[PDB]
Amino acid sequence: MKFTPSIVIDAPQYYVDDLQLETESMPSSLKHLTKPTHILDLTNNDLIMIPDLSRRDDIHTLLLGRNNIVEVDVQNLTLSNNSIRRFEDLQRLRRALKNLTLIGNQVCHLANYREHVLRLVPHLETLDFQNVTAE
Amino acid sequence: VIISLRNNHKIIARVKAFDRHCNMVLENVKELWTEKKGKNVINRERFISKLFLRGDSVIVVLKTP
Amino acid sequence: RARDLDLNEIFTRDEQYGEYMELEQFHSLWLNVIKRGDCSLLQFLDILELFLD
Amino acid sequence: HSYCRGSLRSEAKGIYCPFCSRWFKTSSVFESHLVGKIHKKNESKRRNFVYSEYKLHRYLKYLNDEFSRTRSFVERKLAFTANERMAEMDILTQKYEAPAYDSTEK
Amino acid sequence: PVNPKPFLKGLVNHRVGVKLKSTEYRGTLVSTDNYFNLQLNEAEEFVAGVSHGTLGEIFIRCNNVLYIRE
Amino acid sequence: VAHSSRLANLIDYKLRVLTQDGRVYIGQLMAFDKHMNLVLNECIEERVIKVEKRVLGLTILRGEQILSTVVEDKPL
Amino acid sequence: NGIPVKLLNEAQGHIVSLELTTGATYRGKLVESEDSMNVQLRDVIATVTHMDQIFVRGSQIKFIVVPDLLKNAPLF
Amino acid sequence: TLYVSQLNEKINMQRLRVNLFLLFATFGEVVSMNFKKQRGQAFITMRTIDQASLAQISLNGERFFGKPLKVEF
Amino acid sequence: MKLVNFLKKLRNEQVTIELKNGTTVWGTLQSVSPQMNAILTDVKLTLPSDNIASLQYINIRGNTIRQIILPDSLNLDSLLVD
Amino acid sequence: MVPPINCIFNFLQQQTPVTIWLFEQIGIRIKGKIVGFDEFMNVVIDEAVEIPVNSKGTPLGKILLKGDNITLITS
Amino acid sequence: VSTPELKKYMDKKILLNINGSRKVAGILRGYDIFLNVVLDDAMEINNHQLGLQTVIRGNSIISLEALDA
RNA sequence: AUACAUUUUUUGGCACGGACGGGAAGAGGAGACGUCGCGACCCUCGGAGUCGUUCUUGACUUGGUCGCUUGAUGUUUCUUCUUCCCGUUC
Repeated sequence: MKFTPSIVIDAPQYYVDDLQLETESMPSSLKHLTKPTHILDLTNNDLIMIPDLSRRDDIHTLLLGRNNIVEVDVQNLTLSNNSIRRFEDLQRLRRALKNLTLIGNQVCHLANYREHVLRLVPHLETLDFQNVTAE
Repeated sequence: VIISLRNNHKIIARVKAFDRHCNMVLENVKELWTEKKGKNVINRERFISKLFLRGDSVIVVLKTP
Repeated sequence: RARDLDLNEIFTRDEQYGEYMELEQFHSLWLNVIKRGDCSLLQFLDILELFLD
Repeated sequence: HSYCRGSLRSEAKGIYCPFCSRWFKTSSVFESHLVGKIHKKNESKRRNFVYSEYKLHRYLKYLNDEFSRTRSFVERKLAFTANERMAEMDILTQKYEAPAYDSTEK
Repeated sequence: PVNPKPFLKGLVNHRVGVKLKSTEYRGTLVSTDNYFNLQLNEAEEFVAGVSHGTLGEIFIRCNNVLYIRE
Repeated sequence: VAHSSRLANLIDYKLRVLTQDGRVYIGQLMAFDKHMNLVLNECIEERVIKVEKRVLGLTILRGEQILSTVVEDKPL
Repeated sequence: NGIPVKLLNEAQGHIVSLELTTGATYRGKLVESEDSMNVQLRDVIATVTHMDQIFVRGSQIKFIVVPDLLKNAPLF
Repeated sequence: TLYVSQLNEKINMQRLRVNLFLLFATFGEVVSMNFKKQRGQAFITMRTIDQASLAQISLNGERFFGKPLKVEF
Repeated sequence: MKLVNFLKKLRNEQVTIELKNGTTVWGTLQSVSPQMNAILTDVKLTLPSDNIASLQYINIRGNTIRQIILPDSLNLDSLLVD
Repeated sequence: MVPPINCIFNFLQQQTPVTIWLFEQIGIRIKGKIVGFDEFMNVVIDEAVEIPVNSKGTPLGKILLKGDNITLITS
Repeated sequence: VSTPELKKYMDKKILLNINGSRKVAGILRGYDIFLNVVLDDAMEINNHQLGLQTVIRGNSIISLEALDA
C-alpha cells in the first residue's frame, strides 16, 4: 500500500479542529496534494524515514504518530512513538520549527536529551509539551 | 491622445474602442509613470502593442494637436 | 525509466513541440526597445530575417 | 578561427570587424588593428554580445524551416476571421493537452 | 428656483474650474450630461493654485470631480 | 485542480481568497452570489514578517472587498 | 436572490461576529438583516469596548462570521 | 468524547487547544473555555470510539505543561 | 457598442492583466463575465521588483482589473463587429 | 418622520447658513447657502466659503459641490 | 428596495460613526431607503456643537450606534 | 440512449574561491504612537440549561497589571565598514 496519487485523491480532506489531509512504508508522490494543505496526518503507518517531500510551501503541521521513524532526511512536528535512538539522528531538525514532540522514542532516555535538543534546535519553543525556558 | 489616470499613469496611446464607462481598447500604447522609493528621481515609460483599459482609472483624457 | 517526463514543461502551446517558435513576446519587448509602435509583428519578423544573412 | 579573423571580406572596403564596426583597407592594417587599444577595449567590453549575436545568426540559419513555418502561421492566423481564429486556437490547444499515445493506435 | 442641471446647462461656453479627488483646473466648458462628465477647451492645470501646464482640449471623468466654479 | 469554465461549477472546493485589505480567507465555497459574495464552510483568515492565522468558521464574505479567488485543494 | 443574504437572515437571533472596512470586529446577537447587509446587533462587544445595540451598513461591512450550526440546515 | 481536567490553566486557550490536538492525534482523528467554571478542562472529540478508549487508558495521568492530566469519558 | 461583448469574444488568450494594486498577472483567459470578472488558467502572479508566484486557476474580480494587456496578434475591427 | 429630501427642500426655501463636510477629507469644509436640489444629494450653493478645520477663512465664489463627496448639512 | 428598519431608533440620541474616523451625535428625526439620516443637532467628537438640525448622507455612515438603550 | 456606469457591492477615495540571508563582538540603527505575546514576586479560586404542548418542536437566558534581563508588528521623521560561526547557490 504505496502512498500513491490515487491514494491521496480519495483521502478524507477536511478543516480540522487548518486544512488537513487524512493519511504506508515510504513517503512519496506528495506532488498530487498540490501544496493545498496546512496539515498532513500520517499517524499509524509504517514509515521509516521522514524524507521524500516535494516542495510544499503550505505545509505547517506534520502529525507522524505511531510509525517507525528511525531517521530524518514547517512549524509543528509530532513524532510521538517512533524509533529515533541516537541524539545525532535528531541533528537534521536544526535546519528547519516551533513545536516539537519526540516522546516515546528511545532517544528520550539518553543522558542530556532535552538539553541536546535545546542547543541543537534553538528555534523550538515547546518541546514535548513543555516550554523551553531560559535557564 | 494622452490620458491621465488615478494611479499616476500618463497613457499616450491610439484609441480603438469606446463605451458608456469610458473603457478603451488601445493600440500603440505608451504609458508614463515613475518607479521611485524616496528620495529618488526616475522617469520611466514602456511601449505596449495592444492594451485594454478600465474606466474608473480614467481622470482626464486630452488631445494634443 | 522516464515515467515523469513531460514535454509541456519544455514547450509552450504556441511552439507546438517544435512546429513554431513563439516570437510575439519578443515583438512586445521590441516595441519597448524602439520606443514606438510603427512596428508590426510581420515587420518584426522581416527584421529577424536579417539574421539569416 | 574565422569570424574574429576577418571572415567578412569586401573587394571594395576590405575587412569588417564585428567589435569595432569598421572596415580596413588590407589584411595588414587589419592585423595591426587587433592589438590597438581601441579593439582591445571593444573586444573586452562587447565580447559576450558579439558572440550572442553570432549564435543568433547560426542557430536561426539552422532553423530556417521553423522560421518560415512560423511566419506562414502568422500570416494565416492574421488573415482569419473571428470564428476561424477561434477554432484554430482550439486545435493548437487540443494538440497541446493530448496524450502522446491514444488508446486507439496501431 | 435654480436647480443644478439647469445651471450647468447655462454655464456651457463659459469659463469653469474643477477640483478633484487633488488638483485644480481652469477652462471653457464645451458641454455636459446627466452623469456630470465634462469636456473643456483651453484647460489649464492649477496644481494647488499653480498653473503647471496648459493642455487645451480635455475631457474630465465625472467620479473624480469635487466641485465646479467660475 | 480541474479546468473549469465558471465559479458556480466548482462549488464546495477548498478556496484561497484575497481581499483589498490584504487578508487571505481560506475555506470551502458553499454558495456564490450575483455580486460575488461567498459563503465559506470552514473559513480561516490568514494575515501578514510571517503568517498570522485565525480560524473563523462559517463565513459570509462580501464581494466588494474580495479581490480574487484561487483553488487550495479538491473536495471532501 | 443571494444565498449569502438568506444565510445572514437565518443567522438572525444567533451570535454573529462582524468585521468592517475599518477592521473593527464586533460580536453579537443578530437583531435584523436586510438584502443590503444592513445588520443590527445586540449585546455587542467592539474591538475592546462593550456596547448595546449597534447598527452597521453592509457597504462598510467586510465579512460576517455566523455560527456553525447553520451549516447543517435547511437553506442550501 | 473524553473530558480532561486538572490542566494547567495558565496556558493561553489557542495554544492549549493546539497542543491537545497534537498530543491526541496519535490515537485517531480528533471544546475548552477559560471561564471560571470551565478553566482547566477540555472536551476532546474523536471520529472513532476505539480511539477515545485508547487515549483514555494510555494518557491517564500524563504530565502536560507540568501537571498530570485526569481523563474520563 | 459594448466592450463587454468584445471581452467575451476574446477567448483562450494568453494575456497579462494589471490590477488597481498593480499586480501583473500572466494567464490564459478561459472566460470573462458580463461584469469583467476574469477567469484565468495557467496563471502567473508577479509584482511591479520582487519574486514570482504561479497558480493553476484564478478568478479575478471585474472591479480590480485596471488594464488587460491583450495578445500580440489580434484583428480588432473584426472583433468589434456585432 | 422628516425625510432628507423634504429637509433639503425646507433649507432651500429658507436660504440659511449651511456648513457642508467633505467625504474622506477632514481638513476642509464648505459654508454657504443652498440654491439647488437634485434627485441625488448634489446641489448648487451660491456664496460658498472654503474652511480649513481647527485641528481662519479663505476666498471662494459660487459653487455646486457634487453629491457623492457631501457628508454633513445643517440649516 | 426595503426600508432600513430604524423605527426602533426614532427620536433617540445616536452616535453616528461617520467616514474618515470621525463621529456625530444627536436625536434621530428621519431617514430614507439610501440610509441618509436627518437628526436634531449635536456635537462632533474636546467637543463643539454645530447647527440646529443636521442631515448626514447615506454613504458616509460607518455605523449608527445607539447612545440611549 | 436517440441590458448597461450618478449613496449598500462590478466604474472604487486610489496612491505617494565568490554571492545572499541570519546571529554575536568592536569602531565611527535610534526616538514616539499604538496593537497581540516569554516569565511572575502577583491578582484571583472555580453548543449548553430551563418551560409550553404533544410523540417531536417554539420561546427565553449565557486574561488585567509589571518587566523582556536584549518578545513580535504597522505608521512616521532624521542619518556604514571589518572579523568569526551556521545554512543555500555556482
